[PDB]
Amino acid sequence: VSFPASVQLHTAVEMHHWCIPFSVDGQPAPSLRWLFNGSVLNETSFIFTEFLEPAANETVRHGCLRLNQPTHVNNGNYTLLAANPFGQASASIMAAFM
Amino acid sequence: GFFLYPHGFYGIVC
Repeated sequence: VSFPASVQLHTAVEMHHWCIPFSVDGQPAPSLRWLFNGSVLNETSFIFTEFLEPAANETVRHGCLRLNQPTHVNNGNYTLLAANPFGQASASIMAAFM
Repeated sequence: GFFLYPHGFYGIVC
């Protein structure tokens, strides 16, 4: 059952580390890309995607853009982009960590 | 792309 890539972003939340929560879906599995203030985001140990383990009877995937120690330079606009052959989606939010 | 997942995550790629 093929279907379009989809995304949802939630308000940034502090859970010891900081997390921009997200869910994605799609079949086939989508390509993901983050933007920060409109620039393609290059993940490092200070800002990386972390997924929850997938549930067995599901294609939906959940996770965080995770920031273990954000600073003022991490404040701004975050966009998540998802694509597969049957659709393409984008979501953005503002995050203030300081 | 992904810092944690150089080979994707269950088919999801960066």
